[PDB]
Amino acid sequence: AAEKGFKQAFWQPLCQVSEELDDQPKGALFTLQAAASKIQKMRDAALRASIYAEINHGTNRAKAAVIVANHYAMKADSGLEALKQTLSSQEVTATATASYLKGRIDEYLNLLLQTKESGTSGCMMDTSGTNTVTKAGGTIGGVPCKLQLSPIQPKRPAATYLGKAGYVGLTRQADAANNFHDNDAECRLASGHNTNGLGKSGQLSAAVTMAAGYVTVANSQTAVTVQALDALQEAAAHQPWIDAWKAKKALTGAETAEFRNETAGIAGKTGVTKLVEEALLKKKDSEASEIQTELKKYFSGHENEQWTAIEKLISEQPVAQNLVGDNQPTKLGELEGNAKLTTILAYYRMETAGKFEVL
Amino acid sequence: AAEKGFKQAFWQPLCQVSEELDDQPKGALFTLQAAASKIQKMRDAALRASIYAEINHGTNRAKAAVIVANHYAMKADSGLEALKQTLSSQEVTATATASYLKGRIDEYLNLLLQTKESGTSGCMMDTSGTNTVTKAGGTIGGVPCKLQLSPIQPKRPAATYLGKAGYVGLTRQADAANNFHDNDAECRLASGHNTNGLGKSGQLSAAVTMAAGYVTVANSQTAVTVQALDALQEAAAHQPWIDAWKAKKALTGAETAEFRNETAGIAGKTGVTKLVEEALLKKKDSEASEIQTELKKYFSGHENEQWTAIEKLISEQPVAQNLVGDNQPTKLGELEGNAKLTTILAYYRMETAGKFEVL
Amino acid sequence: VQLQESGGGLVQAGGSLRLSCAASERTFSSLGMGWFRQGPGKEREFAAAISWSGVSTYYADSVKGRFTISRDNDKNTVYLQMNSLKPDDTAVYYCAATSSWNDMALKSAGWYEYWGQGTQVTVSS
Amino acid sequence: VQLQESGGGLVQAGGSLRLSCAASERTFSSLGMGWFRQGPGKEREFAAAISWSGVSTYYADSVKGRFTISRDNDKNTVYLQMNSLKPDDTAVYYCAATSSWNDMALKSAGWYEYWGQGTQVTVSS
Ligand SMILES: *[C@@H]1O[C@H](CO)[C@@H](O[C@@H]2O[C@H](CO)[C@@H](O[C@@H]3O[C@H](CO)[C@@H](O)[C@H](O)[C@@H]3O)[C@H](O)[C@H]2NC(C)=O)[C@H](O)[C@H]1NC(C)=O
Ligand SMILES: *[C@@H]1O[C@H](CO)[C@@H](O[C@@H]2O[C@H](CO)[C@@H](O[C@@H]3O[C@H](CO)[C@@H](O)[C@H](O)[C@@H]3O)[C@H](O)[C@H]2NC(C)=O)[C@H](O)[C@H]1NC(C)=O
Repeated sequence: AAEKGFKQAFWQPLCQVSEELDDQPKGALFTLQAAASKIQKMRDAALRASIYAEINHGTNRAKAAVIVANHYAMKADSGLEALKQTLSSQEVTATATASYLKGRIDEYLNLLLQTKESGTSGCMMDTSGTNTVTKAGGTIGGVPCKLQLSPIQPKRPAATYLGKAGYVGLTRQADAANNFHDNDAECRLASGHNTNGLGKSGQLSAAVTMAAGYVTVANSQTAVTVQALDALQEAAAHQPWIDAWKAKKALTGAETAEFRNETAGIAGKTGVTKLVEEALLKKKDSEASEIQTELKKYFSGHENEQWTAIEKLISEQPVAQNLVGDNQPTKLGELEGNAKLTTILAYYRMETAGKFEVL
Repeated sequence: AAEKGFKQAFWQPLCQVSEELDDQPKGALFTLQAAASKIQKMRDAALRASIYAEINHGTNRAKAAVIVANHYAMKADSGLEALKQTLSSQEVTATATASYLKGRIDEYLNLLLQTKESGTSGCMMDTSGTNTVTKAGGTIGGVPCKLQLSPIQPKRPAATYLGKAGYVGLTRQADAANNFHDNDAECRLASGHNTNGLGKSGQLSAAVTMAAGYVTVANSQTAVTVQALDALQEAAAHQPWIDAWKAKKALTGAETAEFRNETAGIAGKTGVTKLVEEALLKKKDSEASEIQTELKKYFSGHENEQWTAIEKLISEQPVAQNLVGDNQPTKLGELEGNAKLTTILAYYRMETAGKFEVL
Repeated sequence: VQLQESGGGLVQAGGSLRLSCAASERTFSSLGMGWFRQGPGKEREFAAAISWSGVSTYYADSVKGRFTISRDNDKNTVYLQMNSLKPDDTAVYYCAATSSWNDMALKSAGWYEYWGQGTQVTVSS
Repeated sequence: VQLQESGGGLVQAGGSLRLSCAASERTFSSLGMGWFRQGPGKEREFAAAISWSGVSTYYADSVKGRFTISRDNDKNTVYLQMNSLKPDDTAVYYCAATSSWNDMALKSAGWYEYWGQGTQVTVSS
């Protein structure tokens, strides 16, 4: 009945959204660390190839390694630019909008949770409207519902309750008086009228919206109304709901091209054609025929297989033990870490300098 | 008097915190972009030095340039590692905790704002308790108070209302009945008792806390109490307030050593001693005497001035016009952008390869 | 590395001039050297070039058989002997140096890092 | 680059052996070459080395005047002639190659990238 406490069909879907919004910061940390980590992997590969080229100066393989190093360095550069120009704002914005909406929802749910007269009469009722519910563990009436911002550790967030279409559990409610409101539970937050609701000497002067505009509490003796938010459109009195849905839908993750390895032909890999054109052909434009001919000299072919073959050569190359530690691996493929590989490259670039004086 | 609407002395300090929390996501975007941008500046400098060394193979200056390139590459590597391992979590955590607390506060303030009976009687009163206040522009009773998550553009956040000590405006209130509560305004949210408050047929079964535990609304006919939060300690029923204060206090910004240039002597600059030891001395340990002697050969000295001198040499070096565009600058110091400089380095590394075959 | 040309000036049609370009450092002997010319109102164009080692020389078709490029590493100097000049040879002549040892770099201005300031050659009829 | 030593084995005190180390590629002529020896129970130690160009040679004090290192770039091979052997010379002898052209690299194992598998030399009294 109108102006009574809320049975679980009303608040459980809000609990479900609040718990899923709690994971948006986790996914933001996950994506920012993954972007940085993939950039580091691209740079390690560039550094390994660069070291291979510095050691093996002259050979066709060294020139192949120079093309390989350029490719991965560009990938590392472009991923860092994507992190600055796109991912940072995406992930800050999703963290902010989701956490803001979660605070809006949580404050409302926490108010319902506390506003009760007894074990059987209050604003937050169980499924059957027999008893008021209580929060214990991280659950309310059996429903996960911590009403708090849990510790942030990286994790991909679910899209069970907030996804591409909207808030899938926040559908139109055609009979709030029977499905949302109990028959007997007293709850002055269910109405703006003075007899049973928030009004004191008369009704509130207007309807009141709560949970960032999700629920509308009329100042008459009528049941609440809720927004249908399962089929959202870019737009409101419920703007924080739109903002969080839009921010989450916009996320790409650290999975765009800059962070992904290229496995097709060599001439099409990032940086290759340009480097071949200017460094080897001394031309500015080329047809792929001339590029592939040039690649055959250095890769013995032009497909991904010949690329992998050169990468395997790079991975097996040993470096001087004094450059890594008293016993550490010395093959490039067994070394990782940008700064470590950087200092190794510097040693060999210095040796290359010395050989040039002598020669 | 107890159980009356709240005059502005109560809610204005909450408005001030909410407006400042709104800037925490801005500062998170600011710091993440600044970290990436400074890393790019370190890498541009490394690439410029590397190009200088590839072109000028042989000379003492080229060896100085190799040491300079190693230094900036290490700075770029270490800043990216700091962004992955420290800054990402710091800025996600500050964004999440501040935005969550802001939603908790904003939902409560928005509830007070709407819960009124008339222009003179309601939960949110002006300074004198003459009229209820209204939100227009982004202000309530003259106080900036948007009650919304504003668009996120980079900006350093103020620490006026949330700082190292705590929430400086949220001090102990010794006379809430006269300073927070009006004398006449009706407000069922000011009390848990049934005559004038949230209770319907009897009092609420317990005191109720609102705004993430900031205000305590007793189920008796007494004035509210508020947390004193101006002198905070790492710990609560008001945990979201502690979380946001701790997350903001932990921020370092993109200003730690990895993102700052080093201006003292050369032997102490990142990477220098190690590179000199292994590449030039072929020793594992050295006294600074031997290092400085070696630096004199290549920098004509060992202070920051000789370092700047080599950097100026690098900045003036021209590259081939066909590597940058039909008319673009061709001196290294006038070029910027990691990927662009990367492709230039590759061209010259390829030329170095060719010279080694011939030699 | 700085390049300074000399030996330009006025000359009557059918006369001869020798242009000189001295580089400021012994680095010269690791540089391919070229001469480019920019006529009045026209764009700058290739004239002659000589490989870093002096083994090969290249000439624009308009100057083949009239111009001769040569180098002297001991003097860090490249020369352009220009015989049988005609009014159409009037131009600013630029000396240029490339760090590339690939002879294909020599025929296009865009592969040369180093440039002299250019010297006026004016041939009157 | 792979190194294979040969010529080890048993020898009586006062006898002689010549160790050989052949590299698998003409790269050899850009490598400084060394010999290291690891006695039973002991740590591995420097014996002899020869600069990439063959111009300089270096010897541990315990083998100076008895051992001679030399190289033959045409055969991609470095040699260690070991005269007047004594029981204390018993060890696994490793060939090693360094990409460094700095002679200071030659005296410490940690600057050598390439290593042979080692060959046993056993001197009985
Ligand atoms: C894109 O692809 C490249 C090429 O496969 C990746 O680089 C490669 O990464 C692996 C794994 O990190 C390195 O090899 C394996 O590594 C470990 C430890 O470093 C070792 O224990 C194994 O023996 C093994 O060989 C591999 O050397 C490296 N390849 C090269 C040529 O550098 C790269 O990480 C990929 N990028 C991304 C973002 O995934
Ligand atoms: C740390 O210090 C180095 C060295 O000063 C910085 O690198 C230098 O950055 C400047 C400015 O970005 C480059 O020069 C100036 O740049 C512009 C455009 O690129 C130009 O129009 C001016 O003519 C001018 O010369 C300078 O070349 C560059 N120096 C070197 C040697 O690369 C670096 O950015 C600093 N790092 C950080 C994080 O600030």
